[PDB]
Amino acid sequence: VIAQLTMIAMIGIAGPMIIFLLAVRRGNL
Amino acid sequence: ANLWERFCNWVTSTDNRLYVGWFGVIMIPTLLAATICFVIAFIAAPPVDIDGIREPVSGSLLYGNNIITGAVVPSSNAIGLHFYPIWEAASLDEWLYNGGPYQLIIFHFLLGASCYMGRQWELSYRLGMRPWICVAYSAPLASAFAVFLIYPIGQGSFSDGMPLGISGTFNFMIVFQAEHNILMHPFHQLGVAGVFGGALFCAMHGSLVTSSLIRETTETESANYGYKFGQEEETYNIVAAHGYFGRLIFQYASFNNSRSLHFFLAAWPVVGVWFAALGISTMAFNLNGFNFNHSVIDAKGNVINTWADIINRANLGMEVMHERNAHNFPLDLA
Amino acid sequence: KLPEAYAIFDPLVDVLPVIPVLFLALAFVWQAAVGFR
Amino acid sequence: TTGERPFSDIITSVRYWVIHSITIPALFIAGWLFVSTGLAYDVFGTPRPDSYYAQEQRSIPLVTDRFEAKQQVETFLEQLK
Amino acid sequence: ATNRDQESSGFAWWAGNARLINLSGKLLGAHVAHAGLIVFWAGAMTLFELAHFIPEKPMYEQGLILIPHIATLGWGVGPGGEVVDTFPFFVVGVVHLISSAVLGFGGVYHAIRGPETLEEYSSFFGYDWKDKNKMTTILGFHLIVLGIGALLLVAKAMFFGGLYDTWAPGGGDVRVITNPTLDPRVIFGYLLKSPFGGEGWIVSVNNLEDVVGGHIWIGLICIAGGIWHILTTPFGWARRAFIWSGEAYLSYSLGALSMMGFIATCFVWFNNTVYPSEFYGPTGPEASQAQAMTFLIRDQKLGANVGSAQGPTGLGKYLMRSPTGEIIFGGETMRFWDFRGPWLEPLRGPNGLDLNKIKNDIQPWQERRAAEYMTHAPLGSLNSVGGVATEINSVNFVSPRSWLATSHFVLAFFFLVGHLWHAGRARAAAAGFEKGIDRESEPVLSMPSLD
Amino acid sequence: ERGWFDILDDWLKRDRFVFVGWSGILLFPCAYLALGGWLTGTTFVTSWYTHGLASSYLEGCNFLTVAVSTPANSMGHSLLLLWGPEAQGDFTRWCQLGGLWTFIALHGAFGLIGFMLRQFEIARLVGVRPYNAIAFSAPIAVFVSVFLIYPLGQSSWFFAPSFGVAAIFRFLLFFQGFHNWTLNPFHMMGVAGVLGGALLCAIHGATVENTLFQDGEGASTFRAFNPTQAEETYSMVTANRFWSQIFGIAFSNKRWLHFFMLFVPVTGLWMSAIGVVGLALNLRSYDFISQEIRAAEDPEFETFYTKNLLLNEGIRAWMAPQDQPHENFVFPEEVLPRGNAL
Amino acid sequence: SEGGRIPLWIVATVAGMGVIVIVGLFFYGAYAGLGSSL
Amino acid sequence: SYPIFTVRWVAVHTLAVPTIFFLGAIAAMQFIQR
Amino acid sequence: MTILFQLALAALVILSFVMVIGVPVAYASPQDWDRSKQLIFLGSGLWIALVLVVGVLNFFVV
Ligand code: CLA
Ligand code: CLA
Ligand code: CLA
Ligand code: CLA
Ligand code: CLA
Ligand SMILES: CC1=C(/C=C/C(C)=C/C=C/C(C)=C/C=C/C=C(C)/C=C/C=C(C)/C=C/C2=C(C)CCCC2(C)C)C(C)(C)CCC1
Ligand SMILES: CC1=C(/C=C/C(C)=C/C=C/C(C)=C/C=C/C=C(C)/C=C/C=C(C)/C=C/C2=C(C)CCCC2(C)C)C(C)(C)CCC1
Ligand SMILES: CC1=C(/C=C/C(C)=C/C=C/C(C)=C/C=C/C=C(C)/C=C/C=C(C)/C=C/C2=C(C)CCCC2(C)C)C(C)(C)CCC1
Ligand SMILES: CC1=C(/C=C/C(C)=C/C=C/C(C)=C/C=C/C=C(C)/C=C/C=C(C)/C=C/C2=C(C)CCCC2(C)C)C(C)(C)CCC1
Ligand code: OEX
Ligand SMILES: [Ca+2]
Ligand SMILES: [Cl-]
Ligand SMILES: [Cl-]
Ligand SMILES: [Fe+2]
Ligand SMILES: [Mg+2]
Repeated sequence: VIAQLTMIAMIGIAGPMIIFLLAVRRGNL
Repeated sequence: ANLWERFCNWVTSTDNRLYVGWFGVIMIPTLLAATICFVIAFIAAPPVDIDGIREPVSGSLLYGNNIITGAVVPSSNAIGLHFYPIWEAASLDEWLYNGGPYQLIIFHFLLGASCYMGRQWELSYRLGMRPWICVAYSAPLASAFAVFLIYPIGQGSFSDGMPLGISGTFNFMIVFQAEHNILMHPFHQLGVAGVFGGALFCAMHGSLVTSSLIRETTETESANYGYKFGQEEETYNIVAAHGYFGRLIFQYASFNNSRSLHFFLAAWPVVGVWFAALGISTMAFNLNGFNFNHSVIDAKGNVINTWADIINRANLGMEVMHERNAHNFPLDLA
Repeated sequence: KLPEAYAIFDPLVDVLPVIPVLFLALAFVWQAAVGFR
Repeated sequence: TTGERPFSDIITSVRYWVIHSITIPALFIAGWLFVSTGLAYDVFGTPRPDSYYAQEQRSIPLVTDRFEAKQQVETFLEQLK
Repeated sequence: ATNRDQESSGFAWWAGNARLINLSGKLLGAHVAHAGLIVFWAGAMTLFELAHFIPEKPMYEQGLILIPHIATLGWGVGPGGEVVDTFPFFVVGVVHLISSAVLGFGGVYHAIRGPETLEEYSSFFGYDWKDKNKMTTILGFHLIVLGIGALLLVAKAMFFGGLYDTWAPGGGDVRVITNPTLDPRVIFGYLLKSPFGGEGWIVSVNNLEDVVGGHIWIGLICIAGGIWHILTTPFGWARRAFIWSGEAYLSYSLGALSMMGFIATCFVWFNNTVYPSEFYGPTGPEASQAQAMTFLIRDQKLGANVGSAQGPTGLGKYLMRSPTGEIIFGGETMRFWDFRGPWLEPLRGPNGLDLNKIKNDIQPWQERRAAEYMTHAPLGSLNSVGGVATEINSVNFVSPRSWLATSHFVLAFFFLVGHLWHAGRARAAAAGFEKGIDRESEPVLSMPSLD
Repeated sequence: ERGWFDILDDWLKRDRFVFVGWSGILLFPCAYLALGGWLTGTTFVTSWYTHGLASSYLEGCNFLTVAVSTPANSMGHSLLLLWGPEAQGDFTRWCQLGGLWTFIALHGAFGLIGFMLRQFEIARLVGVRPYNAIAFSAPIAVFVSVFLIYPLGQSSWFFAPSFGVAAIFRFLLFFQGFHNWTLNPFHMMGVAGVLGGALLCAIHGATVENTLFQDGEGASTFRAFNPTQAEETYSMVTANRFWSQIFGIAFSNKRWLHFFMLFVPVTGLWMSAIGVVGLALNLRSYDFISQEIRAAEDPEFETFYTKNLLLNEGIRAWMAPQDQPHENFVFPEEVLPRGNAL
Repeated sequence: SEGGRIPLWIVATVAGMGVIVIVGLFFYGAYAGLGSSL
Repeated sequence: SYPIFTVRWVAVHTLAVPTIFFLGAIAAMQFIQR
Repeated sequence: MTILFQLALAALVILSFVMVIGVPVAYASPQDWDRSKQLIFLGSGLWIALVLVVGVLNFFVV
């Protein structure tokens, strides 16, 4: 159960991380 | 212009008191046939063996029904999904015994009402309107398809289509509850939110527009005379209406944009009713309401009933009693 | 079950099918970042 | 606008989150413990899973008297030994 | 940023993808990335199904929809549909999952990095929606692609191990199809069959020879049609009948997909050939017939004469006549007498169910199958409690047939709505009144009054 | 005049995010408690002692099955006040006896009064006609008839609806099996007003949205409206022609249209309330006497009306022992009405 | 103190993810412990 | 520049405070076994 | 060969994660596109290689 919630945490954050990294760097959003 | 060109011009004419159009070319004869057959059957049809067990059910006024009990009764379970036009029967007497009028009526009706929907697009196009009134009508239409066609398909018989009658409708509902626990199905719950909410918002909108009508009349006349057909100026004060409703709840829960408000008025009931239709159309394939029968159990394993279990007892009553002579085997599988 | 060599990836495999749904939700995060302009 | 601070101002401020990264988790944990300690059962009189029936009993403890209803419940509770 | 707000595009965020109508590069990205999503799901869902899969339980007891598709193609299964090798399932899943990365790569590239429009870059890849010839050419390419797809199925069936045949003599098994039905009278005859009971249009297809032959025809039709559309431009009558715009073409496809959705719904509900009951569970008709069969067997073992047993209504309790006289099971399942299945057919004679065969020839494998199907009828709750709506919690079951029929009805329905929405909008936009009525040129104001 | 009353009036009527008013003094506590009581009960409180049911998240129910259930039948129509002779000030015992039911029903009722007073108060301050408050009389007639008058005509609050999703569904099915409530022409008028109201909501919203004037360049048309604009945003003339040609008739008067939108669902709800007042007394539309006389003498005479009564008889026999535990019903297997096989 | 420091799109994404987690837990609880039928 | 404790502030907290308390309670319940 | 396999697959997973975040960020970032384009080329060739490695080693571990 701990292994499954860690995966969806890394996978879950990936999308919002992409946006965040781009917003910080004044990317082409 | 040649004859065909002239005919086309008349059919598609924006000047006919009732628009005809190409959808109307199919709609008019099909709706007339369905209407005429329905009226005659509702008054004069003999009893119909709905459940294919040689137990004819009387639907017509002359055979002992009133407006509330009367129906055009669904075609025989012996027929199932077989196409049963008049010409497949050896006689009108046979056709009537087996519920032929039901099939004639619902097939002409469904075709005609589909064309009614197309015709709404069609006229909107001829008048230079936006096209989506027909999309709103797709909600009741989809609902009619669900109860007259999709449910019969899933269950394997037009004998399980909704009867064309007031009490027959209630019969369909009660049996549907027994067999699908529709009340516990989220699509029917969305349907209820759709129609309760539709009524709420209807009353709300009515009351708010009425509340803010601009004074144009005296007390000895209807305020309705304060509006003239085709006038350019709006007849109520939307700013006062929003000023009222925004204070009733809070500012940002109220619409100040009439286009947004009217879109919401269209969308809420239409989407809910689409879900209602889809509830029937998916319970047609026996994906049923939530089943929490014996979901709550104590430390020993005793069943602790919830309201779901009381629902279940009511459903059992319906189940065991419906079509009391039709089942020979222990499970009701369609 | 997956072949035994891959068994360690079971928890990952349990999560993968839901990923497409995350793309729809992502569209909303992105739009929120540009102020739904 | 009605004079109060805009919500969007408040919930995008550091101070709001300094306060609320404490108060929100504190409330949540207090709610959790209200249940996990069993206090909820005691406050409301809700049966625990082992307290719906005595060991051999299969009859519901239904209240059948209006004015001695309090005592009846108390008697039902005693019979759980 | 070109066209990425409402002021410049004319489309609000919630209609944001309409901003892509005339940006062929970004729109290619959207499409390729989306194809990625479909392939991703196919791959990931398969791996999920495989990881959860217990080979000795029926697939239909396990919430599986994708493994059944692979098994029907003859991969991983043997006699009776028993799983003999899970490796083909693993391969299908992995290869789709890997392929999705590629598609996702191309989609993301075109969508955010590549040229926004393709027309200045390439005359071959660029397009104008209103360029009728270019539209039919691209359509032509895709028809050829689809025809090859259909022939891939033929190849599997004829040259690469065959297909799962529920009807195979001596019991269901994977079988190579050597004599596909080429006769156009049989193939196109399906297309002209009534969709009503006892007929069922194309859904009635009941043997793999007809299935494979149909795909030979469809493959050739699609390749020929593709070549046709590359080599021609739309005729005058077609030009005058249609709206020629991106949104119009979308609407035509939405209509088509809606139709296909409803067909697929009926296919999985009734058909037990291309949806073998070994993998998908019994059909509704099948399970109801299986119940009648079960109790006929039980009571006959006890000494009942099932031919002469009169039920409460006067109709035979176990056996009666259809409206054309065929001997059929009785009770409510009278409606399902058009059902046909490998476990039942051996009891069928020229006149329907044969009483002498019933009395003497029912084999234990038929009893087992009828009992299995009766107790896996496609009835169950949304939370997957198996059985009738009043059944108690205990069995975790909803038939794959129910999952597949309901989902596809919902999808087909909303796609009909999308068709109407986009067809009506395409018409209005083409004619120039999709944004509302011109106040100074209101058409109704120039029309005579109705009365 | 500038006393404390007028100073209080000033503060109460300040233009703030959430308007208060004199009506707020009734509304806010009563609504808050009604809602709080429901959330409290559905989260933590049992129905074991009143109904023999679990009804809270604490016991394992979900959002669909949680309820605040009515008191035991033996309570009759007791106000069941916390300090009353039943609970005698004991909060725990009060919960176990169904005190939260009358708590929610009664604060709910006073809260609804407060809301309608709020509608009047705000209308008066803003200077609009009070048709919103008038329309709200329909919700009030429903709440009062169903949650108060109905159980008051019956043996006890036990037979009022319990506050819960599944519980309300049980209430619907009870009314079918016991009252044949579908057969009641007052319920039928309610149905027509609700469905007719939903129809009017959809059709009017769609008609306005599809007869819009082009007032902007945007393909998304919402921005092309201004609250303060004088002009109609859509064409009544084009709308009128459309419906006249499609349906045969059409609205031509906007004031009438909008009044009708008030009238229909409001009148429907009021009609349903009248029927429920009859049901409080078991004064049902249960039967058609002519139907029964015929069917009793003629075993071949069958209608959908006679079929539905068989369903009702099943509902009653199958649900009563568990639904009405104070009756101590024991119905041997052999007496239960059942058709063949099932 | 200053309004705007933490972008509204982050607050919404985090709050939204919080709602999904809690609702998800409630659905997990439908299959385990009390109310699970087991 | 802005007040903190307003009628709005009170209204918000009469709802939000019990809501979070209740959500914690209901979360804990998911781990209760018979 | 299980040591080679189990880490090659972990390396496949890890790189995929890096690429999933890295490719879109690079594509939409204004500066350092020269350095990015080669890294994406490198990552892609290495991703493809690892797929083939896992694919081959599969048969010596199953
Ligand atoms: C299948 C879903 C889908 C797809 C494929 C697209 C595709 C697209 N949209 Mg639409 N959109 C969608 C759903 C989708 N949309 C939904 C649900 C909404 C409502 C919220 C919208 C609302 C919307 C608006 C308002 C707009 C678009 C626009 C666009 C285009 C440009 C996007 C951009 O500029 O990114 C900028 C964003 C970034 C740079 C952030 C990163 C985004 C990347 C793509 C994420 C990739 C993540 C992935 C895991 C990486 C894997 C890589 C790996 C394979 C190596 C692009 C072609 C725009 C357009 O039309 O421009 C002309 C536009 O204005 N969309
Ligand atoms: C054709 C589509 C389809 C079908 C038929 C199935 C079928 C099934 N799936 Mg699969 N799956 C799908 C798509 C589908 N899935 C997608 C898109 C994903 C990614 C999220 C998954 C990932 C997945 C997982 C992880 C699992 C399943 C499982 C299952 C089984 C149990 C399903 C269940 O309990 O539902 C529960 C019902 C719901 C959640 C209700 C869905 C209602 C939606 C929201 C309504 C949609 C309405 C409409 C489309 C929206 C339009 C709005 C309108 C205004 C326009 C069942 C065999 C389970 C299983 O048994 O695996 C072995 C399982 O664990 N699926
Ligand atoms: C419908 C799919 C599709 C289409 C029509 C295009 C079209 C285009 N691409 Mg894109 N792209 C795609 C998908 C697609 N791409 C995918 C999946 C990827 C990831 C691998 C990419 C990554 C990509 C990059 C990095 C670039 C392009 C570029 C181009 C342009 C020039 C291509 C060329 O000259 O080929 C000429 C033909 C060949 C090189 C031979 C093709 C060999 C193919 C692959 C044989 C196999 C075909 C087979 C039938 C495919 C079946 C797949 C199916 C199972 C899904 C053109 C606009 C270029 C660009 O836009 O310039 C600025 C460019 O730099 N594409
Ligand atoms: C995706 C598939 C596809 C699409 C979108 C198109 C699109 C087009 N085709 Mg092509 N075509 C295709 C595949 C396709 N084609 C294939 C596979 C072949 C080989 C058989 C052809 C051979 C072909 C020819 C010979 C012609 C076209 C033509 C056209 C154009 C007008 C078609 C039309 O008016 O249809 C509407 C259909 C009709 C008007 C036919 C009568 C309608 C009846 C009443 C409907 C009955 C069906 C009903 C729904 C029930 C179905 C069951 C039924 C069989 C019983 C249009 C650009 C025309 C063109 O302009 O060529 C350049 C034309 O002459 N196509
Ligand atoms: C305006 C807001 C409001 C209103 C209308 C009500 C109304 C009600 N409450 Mg609710 N309540 C409120 C706010 C309100 N409450 C608040 C803020 C709380 C939190 C403390 C509560 C907590 C609460 C509980 C726990 C209960 C109620 C209950 C009740 C009911 C019976 C009350 C009663 O009999 O009072 C009688 C008192 C009056 C009507 C006041 C009379 C004032 C007169 C005019 C002055 C005379 C008094 C005099 C000075 C005293 C001298 C006496 C001397 C001879 C000894 C009724 C529905 C009960 C109920 O719901 O049971 C099912 C119940 O148990 N309330
Ligand atoms: C195969 C694979 C993979 C993959 C991956 C991927 C592909 C991913 C992705 C991802 C993603 C794709 C993600 C995402 C996400 C997301 C999210 C998480 C979201 C969200 C959201 C929300 C929460 C929202 C909200 C909101 C807003 C924003 C606004 C308005 C309002 C609201 C509230 C609605 C990997 C590498 C692992 C490796 C192995 C295998
Ligand atoms: C444009 C756009 C969009 C979209 C996007 C997309 C749609 C995409 C995609 C994509 C994709 C579609 C992707 C992907 C991917 C993938 C991957 C990354 C993969 C992989 C894999 C792997 C790594 C594997 C592995 C394995 C194996 C080999 C075996 C067994 C186990 C395992 C599973 C471990 C949006 C909405 C946001 C918006 C903005 C724009
Ligand atoms: C594979 C297969 C097969 C085969 C198949 C086939 C051979 C087919 C087909 C098909 C087809 C061959 C089809 C079709 C079609 C068609 C359509 C779907 C159409 C349409 C149309 C339309 C839509 C139109 C329109 C219009 C009109 C009416 C008027 C004027 C205007 C317009 C133009 C708009 C079989 C069954 C043996 C078996 C199994 C498998
Ligand atoms: C009774 C009483 C009282 C009071 C109390 C109160 C006032 C309370 C409260 C309370 C409260 C105030 C609570 C709460 C809460 C809550 C909750 C529990 C919630 C929730 C939620 C949710 C779960 C959500 C979700 C959802 C939805 C619905 C929407 C959409 C989506 C979703 C799914 C997200 C007193 C002391 C005077 C006295 C005696 C009695
Ligand atoms: O037909 Mn009219 O309802 Ca449908 O489930 Mn089986 O079938 Mn009879 O029982 Mn129950
Ligand atoms: Ca235990
Ligand atoms: Cl019945
Ligand atoms: Cl039967
Ligand atoms: Fe209006
Ligand atoms: Mg639980």
